[PDB]
Amino acid sequence: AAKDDLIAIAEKSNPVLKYYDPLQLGSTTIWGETNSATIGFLRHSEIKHGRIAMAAFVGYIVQANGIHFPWPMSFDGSPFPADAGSPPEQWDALSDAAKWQIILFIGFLEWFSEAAGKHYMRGGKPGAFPNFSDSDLIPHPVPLNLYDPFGFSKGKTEAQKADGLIKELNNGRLAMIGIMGFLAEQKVEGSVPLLKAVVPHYDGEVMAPFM
Amino acid sequence: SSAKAELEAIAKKANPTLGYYDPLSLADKDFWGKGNDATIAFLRQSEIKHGRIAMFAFVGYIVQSNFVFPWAQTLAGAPHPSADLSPEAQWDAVPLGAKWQIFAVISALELWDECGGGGALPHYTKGRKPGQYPPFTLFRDNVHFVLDLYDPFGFNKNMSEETKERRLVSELNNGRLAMLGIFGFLCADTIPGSVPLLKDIAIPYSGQVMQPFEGQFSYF
Amino acid sequence: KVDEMPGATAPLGKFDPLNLATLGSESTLAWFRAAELKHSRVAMLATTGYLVQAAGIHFPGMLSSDVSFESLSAMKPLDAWDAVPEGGKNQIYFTIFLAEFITECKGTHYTKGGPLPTIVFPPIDFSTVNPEQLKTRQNRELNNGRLAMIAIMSFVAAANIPGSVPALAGNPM
Amino acid sequence: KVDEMPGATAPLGKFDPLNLATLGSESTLAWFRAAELKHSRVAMLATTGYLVQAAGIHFPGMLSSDVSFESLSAMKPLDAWDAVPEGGKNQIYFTIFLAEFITECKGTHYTKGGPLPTIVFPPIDFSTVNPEQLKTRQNRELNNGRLAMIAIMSFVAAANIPGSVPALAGNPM
Amino acid sequence: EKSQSLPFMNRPALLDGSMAGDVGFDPLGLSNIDDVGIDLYWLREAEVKHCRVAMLAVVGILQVEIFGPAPGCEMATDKCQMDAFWQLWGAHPQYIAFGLIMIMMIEMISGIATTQGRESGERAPGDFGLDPLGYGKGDAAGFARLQAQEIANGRLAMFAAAGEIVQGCTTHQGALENLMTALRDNSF
Ligand code: CLA
Ligand code: CLA
Ligand SMILES: CC(=O)O[C@H]1CC(C)(C)C(=C=C/C(C)=C/C=C/C(C)=C/C=C/C=C(C)/C=C/C=C(\C)C(=O)C[C@@]23O[C@]2(C)C[C@@H](O)CC3(C)C)[C@](C)(O)C1
Ligand SMILES: CC1=C(C#C/C(C)=C/C=C/C(C)=C/C=C/C=C(C)/C=C/C=C(C)/C=C/[C@@]23O[C@]2(C)C[C@@H](O)CC3(C)C)C(C)(C)C[C@H](O)C1
Ligand SMILES: CCCCCCCCCCCCO[C@@H]1O[C@H](CO)[C@@H](O[C@H]2O[C@H](CO)[C@@H](O)[C@H](O)[C@H]2O)[C@H](O)[C@H]1O
Repeated sequence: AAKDDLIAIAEKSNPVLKYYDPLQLGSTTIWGETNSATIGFLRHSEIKHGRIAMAAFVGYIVQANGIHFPWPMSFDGSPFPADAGSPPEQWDALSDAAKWQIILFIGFLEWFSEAAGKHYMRGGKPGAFPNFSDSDLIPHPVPLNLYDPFGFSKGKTEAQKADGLIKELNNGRLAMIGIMGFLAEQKVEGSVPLLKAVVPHYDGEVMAPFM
Repeated sequence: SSAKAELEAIAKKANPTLGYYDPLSLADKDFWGKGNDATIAFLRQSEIKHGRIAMFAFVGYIVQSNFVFPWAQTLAGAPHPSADLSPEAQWDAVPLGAKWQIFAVISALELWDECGGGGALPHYTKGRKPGQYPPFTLFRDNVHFVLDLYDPFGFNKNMSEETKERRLVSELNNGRLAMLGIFGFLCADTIPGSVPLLKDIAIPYSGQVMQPFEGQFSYF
Repeated sequence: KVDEMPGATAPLGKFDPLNLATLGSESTLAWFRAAELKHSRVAMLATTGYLVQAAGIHFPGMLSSDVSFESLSAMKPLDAWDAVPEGGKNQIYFTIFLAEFITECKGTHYTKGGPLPTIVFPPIDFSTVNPEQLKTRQNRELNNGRLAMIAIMSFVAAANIPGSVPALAGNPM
Repeated sequence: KVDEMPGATAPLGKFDPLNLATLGSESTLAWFRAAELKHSRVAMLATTGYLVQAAGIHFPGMLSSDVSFESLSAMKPLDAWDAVPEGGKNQIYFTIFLAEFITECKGTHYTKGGPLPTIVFPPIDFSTVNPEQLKTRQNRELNNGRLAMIAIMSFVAAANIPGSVPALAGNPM
Repeated sequence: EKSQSLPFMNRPALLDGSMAGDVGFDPLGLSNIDDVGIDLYWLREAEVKHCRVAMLAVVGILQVEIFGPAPGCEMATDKCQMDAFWQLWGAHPQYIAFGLIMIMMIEMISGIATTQGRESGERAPGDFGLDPLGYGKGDAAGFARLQAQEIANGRLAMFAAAGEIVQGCTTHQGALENLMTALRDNSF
């Protein structure tokens, strides 16, 4: 009933600590939509916040080691700026035409999720990406989809699906803390007492795309 | 007054001569507006917790006065604390990150009494006896084996309800001795000449015995 | 009933010695109610808005084109009011002027039994929470404002009359 | 009423020769009752606060920034009152000034039959204590105050008039 | 029974509640006059015209101050209200007295219509039948809102128009200049 569902799924992620809500934000109606439509918003948010931090975790490591792509990106010839040698500075030193089109790419991917399928505030389920081939609001068909383009997951039964989402939730919750924890070490020395020195300091206000 | 009569019965079984010592009768009402039942079993659990820590600090005090570990404390340098010197200041010689891992362990391990262990046993007012413990059996069947607290290999299975009560009162009166046991050690090691026969003091004081962090972490 | 309502706590209960809640009608008491609610929220932001920056918190960059945040290195926090420029001091009032409207233009005014001043810009729906726990929060909200209404008057009297406040006069402000 | 009142013990019983309990109303007697209750508690703390402050008990450390606890080595306990600084003397009165409020702002004031002045700090729950044995204590509380009201007047008269008190004048104070 | 705007006094008898903006505000009884060729019909035809002229005059002052004059005019100056008016008259007075004769033809005919519109009650006060856009073939409740918004903006514009004229002739500066000056002095 969109409330028994949120309690039951947080229960399956943790026997003890069943349904945790101190600020009591799981009771709002947002803009003014029905409570059931809203709880879908809070869920679809938490997944989307958990998906990037999982992706930014693995991204943060590959930026640090030097598994950079070995060529130049631009037509004129300047290579990938792994010279700056640290993942926030590596995102600093780009061009006036690469930093856009990465956001502009994701800006199509974010957008395509509202249209082209059943919206999460009208039923459905949060974080469910609709396939490109099933919708008509695209001129040319792309070859493969975004999630699981090789079709492994369709052989798995339903009990391994709902159990799979909950493993994504808790890993999504852990990775949001990992990225933030990497942020605080960058801007505050000794912000967390595990990593003594692996980060350069760089007071560069990373929350801004375009300096 | 069932909760009062449970406190009076165990006070007779601890000392039938002196009986019911109540020089403040604060075990018949409310502190936080929550209940006479909510007050007594909070104080019963309190005194139970005070003596369990106390006994664990008498045995811990003697051994640190006696032979203490060799072979290394930390990664780099590894100076072990002192052997003869006062255990109260052997606590101060423990390094920084060693201590914060101890208190973080004490915070979560003790917390498991409060929730009752994922439910299945209520909070200390009702149901459980004061000082009982939800036996880890929510954490242990989902990730790994951490055995159990206070019963690592449990041979404590089969006892009469009459025979447990002799051991229920062994928790109190030994700990009531162990509450004032420590104070005799701990007043002696800061001020000269208050203890009758204990002139085995380490020769300086301790230094703020209510300080977890005397070195390098001080408030302003 | 003055005793049974948000703001009547344990150590005093119904605190009205000079009988001011009886002085008008029920619409009168509702006006004083949301006055103290609003007097609180201004004083809570001014007491806190005083401590911080008296300690040097210091927004990076420029406030305006040439009158950047040097207002914290030297002048007292009671000052740096005329140092803020006029166009900067204007937007502040007008965001407030606008916030006083939705407060007044609700479907039912508050003295007619309507709701008290709600958050103007981000209107997160607040209807849902347990009304037992809601009553404990409105006691917390007003008592912190009661303490802050006294405290902001302490901070003014220390800035005007030195030695007017004992354990607070030895403080650089 | 005069009867069934704590404070009437064995060796005198009803002690009122000049008939002062009859002198007003019931509300008058309730004022004198909690006066003697409060006169007791001030005198019990001042008599006991005279005996120590005279044998050298001596808080370790500093009272204030430069006027540390040398007030016990030499000056009499009737002195060391101007030696305590003004900001130190001030917070004493104001904690008292606060404590006189909850005393007065109960739900029923005691001359209207309400309860006697109770503890401000740490109330717990009180004299739910077996009202037979409650009456024996309020006799014990007042009689010790009766003795202390005389005794603190002895301690003042010894500090002003030497030889005003025989087996007490040979005492360094 | 009682005026909505002056709740301590009786509502005037002819203020029915039918005209837009009617809150019963007429303390001196001016709707009652029926002499010297004027009444509530003439007073309402007066008011709507005062509304309209003042609504155009406020935008006309703010236009040639924020953006300057139209292409073909030059030598822009301090205030746009008087200082430009005598300046243009001296520069090229043809377009300005073209309009004064064109207004004069419109006014002489709208004045006949007001006197003819009261004798036979088939001309609404203010109504010249100018609705080329068709707002009024729509909802009657939505058109009654448009009638009240014309009055409410027109009443506010009368103070603003008479404002900008008089403080233009007093301070000899622009209207947005006067607002920023008053902002400086009462900086508060
Ligand atoms: C924060 C400390 C504190 C403060 C501000 C007060 C304040 C007050 N007490 Mg009080 N009291 C305290 C502690 C304190 N008490 C304690 C611990 C007890 C034992 C339960 C009492 C028992 C008590 C009685 C019996 C009476 C008062 C009374 C009063 C009032 C007037 C007397 C006065 O000026 O005392 C202010 C000064 C006090 C100096 C001295 C006590 C300060 C202690 C030593 C602080 C340290 C204790 C600490 C909190 C415990 C350590 C554990 C901690 C981690 C929680 C006043 C409102 C009287 C009253 O009628 O109304 C309250 C009265 O008759 N008090
Ligand atoms: C010294 C102060 C103090 C006191 C008096 C208590 C008292 C209590 N704690 Mg607590 N605690 C303390 C300090 C304290 N704690 C500290 C310092 C920590 C570490 C930060 C904790 C961490 C802690 C945890 C993690 C838990 C408790 C719990 C409890 C409760 C056991 C009884 C119970 O469940 O009642 C019922 C609870 C209440 C009366 C208060 C909450 C009321 C809720 C919001 C609504 C009431 C619903 C219903 C009527 C009763 C609950 C039903 C239940 C099935 C949910 C009790 C209220 C347990 C608890 O409350 O279980 C729910 C619990 O899980 N405590
Ligand atoms: C001779 C000649 O001309 O050749 C030259 C040409 C040229 C141009 C110079 C060349 C080049 C360089 C190129 C092409 C560089 C390309 C760079 C590229 C392609 C960079 C992609 C970034 C993708 C990101 C960051 C994705 C983030 C994805 C994110 C952040 C997500 O999480 C998406 C998420 O979606 C999920 C999974 C589910 C949703 O519910 C939620 C969201 C939406 C949040 C070459 C190769 O050198 C060759
Ligand atoms: C015959 C007839 C009728 C009629 C009629 C009549 C008598 C019609 C006459 C109408 C009449 C006489 C209309 C005057 C307008 C004057 C205006 C608009 C002045 C504006 C002046 C303005 C806006 C400002 C002027 C300035 O001076 C100011 C203030 C400052 C100076 O430094 C200079 C300037 C220029 C800036 C009826 C009544 C309809 C009945 C019948 O049916 C037919
Ligand atoms: C700073 C200058 C110093 C001057 C200070 C003067 C003190 C002010 C006097 C306090 C009286 C105000 O308190 C107010 O009194 C009025 C009229 O008596 C009461 O009036 C109200 O209750 C009374 C009952 O007494 C009713 O008869 C009356 O119908 C009702 O309006 C209010 O219940 C009370 O809230």
